[PDB]
Amino acid sequence: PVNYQLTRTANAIPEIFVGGTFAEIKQNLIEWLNGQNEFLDYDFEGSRLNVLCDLLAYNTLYIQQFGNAAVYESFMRTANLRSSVVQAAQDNGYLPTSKSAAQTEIMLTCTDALNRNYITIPRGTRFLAYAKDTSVNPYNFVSREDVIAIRDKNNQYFPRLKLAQGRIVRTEIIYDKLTPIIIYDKNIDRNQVKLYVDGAEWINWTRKSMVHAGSTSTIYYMRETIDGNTEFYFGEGEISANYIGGLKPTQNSTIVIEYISTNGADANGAVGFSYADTLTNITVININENPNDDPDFVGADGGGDPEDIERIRELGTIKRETQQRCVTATDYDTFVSERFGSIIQAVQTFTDSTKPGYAFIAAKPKSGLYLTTVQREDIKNYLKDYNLAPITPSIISPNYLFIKTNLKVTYALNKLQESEQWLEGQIIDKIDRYYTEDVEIFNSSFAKSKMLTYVDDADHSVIGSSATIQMVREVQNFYKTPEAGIKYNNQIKDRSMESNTFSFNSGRKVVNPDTGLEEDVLYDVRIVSTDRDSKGIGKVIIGPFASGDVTENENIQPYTGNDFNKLANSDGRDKYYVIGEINYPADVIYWNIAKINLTSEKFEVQTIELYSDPTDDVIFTRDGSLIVFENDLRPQYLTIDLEPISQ
Amino acid sequence: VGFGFIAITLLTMFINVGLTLKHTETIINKYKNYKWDSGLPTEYADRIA
Amino acid sequence: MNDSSVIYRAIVTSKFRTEKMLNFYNSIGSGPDKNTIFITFGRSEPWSSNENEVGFAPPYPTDSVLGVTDMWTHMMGTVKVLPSMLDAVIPRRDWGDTRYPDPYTFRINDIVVCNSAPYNATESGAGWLVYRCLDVPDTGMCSIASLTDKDECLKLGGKWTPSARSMTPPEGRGDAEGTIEPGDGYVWEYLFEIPPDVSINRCTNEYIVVPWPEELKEDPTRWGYEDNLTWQQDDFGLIYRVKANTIRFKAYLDSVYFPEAALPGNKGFRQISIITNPLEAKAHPNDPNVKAEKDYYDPEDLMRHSGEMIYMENRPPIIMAMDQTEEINILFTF
Repeated sequence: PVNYQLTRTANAIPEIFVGGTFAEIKQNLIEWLNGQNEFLDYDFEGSRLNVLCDLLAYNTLYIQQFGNAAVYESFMRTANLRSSVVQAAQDNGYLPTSKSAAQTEIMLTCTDALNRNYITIPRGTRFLAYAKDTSVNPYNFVSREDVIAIRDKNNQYFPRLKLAQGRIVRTEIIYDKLTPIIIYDKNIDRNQVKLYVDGAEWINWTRKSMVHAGSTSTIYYMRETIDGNTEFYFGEGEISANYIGGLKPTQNSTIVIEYISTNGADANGAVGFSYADTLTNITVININENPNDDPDFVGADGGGDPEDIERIRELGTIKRETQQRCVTATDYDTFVSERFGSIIQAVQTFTDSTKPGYAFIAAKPKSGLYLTTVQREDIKNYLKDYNLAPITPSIISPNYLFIKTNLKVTYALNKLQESEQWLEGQIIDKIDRYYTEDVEIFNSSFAKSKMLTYVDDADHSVIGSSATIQMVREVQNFYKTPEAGIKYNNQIKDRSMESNTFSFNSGRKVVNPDTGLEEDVLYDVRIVSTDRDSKGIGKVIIGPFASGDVTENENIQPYTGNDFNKLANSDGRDKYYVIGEINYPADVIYWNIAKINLTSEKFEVQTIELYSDPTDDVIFTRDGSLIVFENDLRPQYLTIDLEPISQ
Repeated sequence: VGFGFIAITLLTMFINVGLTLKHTETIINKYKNYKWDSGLPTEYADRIA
Repeated sequence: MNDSSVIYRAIVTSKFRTEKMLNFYNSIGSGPDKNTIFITFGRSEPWSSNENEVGFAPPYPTDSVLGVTDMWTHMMGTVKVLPSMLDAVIPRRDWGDTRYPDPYTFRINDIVVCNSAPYNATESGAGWLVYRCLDVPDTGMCSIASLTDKDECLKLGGKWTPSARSMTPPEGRGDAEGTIEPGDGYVWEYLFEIPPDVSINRCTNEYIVVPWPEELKEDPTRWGYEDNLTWQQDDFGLIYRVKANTIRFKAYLDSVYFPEAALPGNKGFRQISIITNPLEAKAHPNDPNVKAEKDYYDPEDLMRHSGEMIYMENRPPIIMAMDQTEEINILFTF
């Protein structure tokens, strides 16, 4: 820096601990043993009084680890060995989500023979789901909560509910007050637990679904006691509450714990569900709609497995900055996290200045792309209870920039074993592992060279690799684009930004053979961003047109020339219409088809890709827009060539 | 997380003037002076060379 | 505060010390707004058992009203300080006198006087011409204050004792624009005029007078301008260029104005203050009130503790016998 007083240091283990390399210990002991003290009178020997020095140095280098390790795992940031880490994270009010279970919301169409109104659908209601990898075997599902239905018009019910993965288990115990009640099994999401004490309720403390202002006692506690087996216990209370604390049981009670077995994260597949329902006259009519909400759906979400060590720490210390409340942008990031986490990979919450209130939250699920709903409304509620009262949280989701690879790994036929396929898929996750590690998160770029070094790491036989690249960014509403929106953040390499597909309708009738007629739904269109010019300029065009439908007037006169503005391949009769700006140096796209004044009904479905290729090799990011590649959901752009070599 | 947060600047000089003003030394010297009243001297001293 | 991230630098320069002084004198005048000044005289009480002697000293006064109140108890009479009597001064270094330690020399920026005396007299129809100051020391021979030496180290360091004498330090009125450099080095920059009449009157063995602006701007050629093209640069006035930065006023205490008090034995014990803007007796208390414009008010008629006391001093005996006037010089840097 400038002024030397700013040097300080980061977290630094002082020279007091550190610990021996051996022979340096031999050096310091000899100087302390021979010198300053004795000037040997030793009766052993010339060599023995020497030799015996390191015989007690191995005693030091030993006791300088066995007993010196404690201070390493005593603190947090410097500790290793999970157990100490976790156990020291609860006094920061965290807990590390030992495992997780899949969750969806399905709407059952069923009906009853009794026709009775207000049919119920109790807690368990065992379902089973393949969570498809191919077909064979189910897992399990349980609704776990309540709901209700209503009969309307025709006699049917829509008892839409939500469901967790595992089954349930209930172990009742007599409280001895000397007996640290626990579980022992490798399971039991702490997110969803009940734990009645002989009456009901006992909403505990560490995790609220309500927060039930006041309500005093009846809380309990859940921590760790290392070992993987969760600890339950109760406060210091008396209730002869006395003043403040947990109600405590009284010396003998039936304590009924019920948890969810949570088979594991293997269940992310979801898709087809079956009733498996035996209760009463409910028919279980099926027509089960797994995703009746909104756009594209991955199946279930969550599934957990225990959090890694490098995760906990970062979330362990930051929760001292908060106390069980979110007033700050960095707080929502910690509240959208292992509490509600495993359903969200990254957040970066922010507040827009033009629109007060309304804390905006970008989130990417591990399932990829969009959170759908009711997994969003769920994130909504869990915040607003701990939130800053007037402002309402909202989930916008980030603005996704994917990339189109088209890479070729060029292996050698000699050294393979499983040959193609298995390697075709082995290259997938390695690429996928690159995203998840480096560029999955915000503000981070990626370099295709770094993707290729994980590509070349596939197994052995793959030698060399290479790719073209295109940055794909898909518009939502289309037809317009927002005001000064739709920006790559990178240099666009003009003569790029190529269309997608589109289509047309109308165009009079144009009857065809066979049946009566058609709507002339063929003859598509597509957009091209043309050239650069004196500074930015460059315009853009909507696409190929034959004749007829448009409003020409004086303001259109469709043309860019036979110059660049490359041509779509069809009959198509050219006559490209000018539409919008696209300033190159500061990356901006602008369309507003209303310039040429067509009808939106003449266009097919919106949400069209555009995908210009980048100028520079490395692709940057800003303004809360991720670059993350997820294959399994959208295969549409990934293409790889295995073209081999025979030696 | 819900508020606009704009930054603006203010500057405070704190000019320290008012040091010194120490009045330095004050000096006065008496006079024997001459009015037309005058009257008898007692002897004389100096008065020319 | 301390050790802030941002660190700023502020000179306050010199001129503020002077310009602030000018505003003081710029209203001494006559009227309701012009806050005239009054000096004042002292105590009759023997003040102690050891009173007349060299050792020991009056007790240090106190700014508290408990000390403000005892003056008006122990005070007799107040001479007034006119606007004309107060004057701004400079240490008056002069070349050629043997009495003061260093005859010529006068390192770097210093004020000289000559033509004031037997030794320095030259070209005298003008009396004291000489407030001119030295622009540059002469060539080499400066061994300055530290180790280094050469015409360099004035910049990284202190002041030059040139070690060489000066000769013909008289000078003309000056060169056009920039001023004369008669001898070897010792360039001289001519600073105003100082006619003889004001000299013998308002100068002294120590210091010297500089005119205020509103005089010179009013009248060149008495104090002798129109030689200076740099005048029209920044209006007349120049108390700044001299870097006057100090003000003294004086007062004549004549035992005639205070015939009481001045009797065979008056001991005039300490206490000699200053004050501002007093008021008249008022006759009976209910009335309007007037600013006090008449010289040598008696202690009574002043509305005890009228105005605010701006200064304090204790000089243990003085004398104050009849027919011996008393001249008080007090010097402030404001």
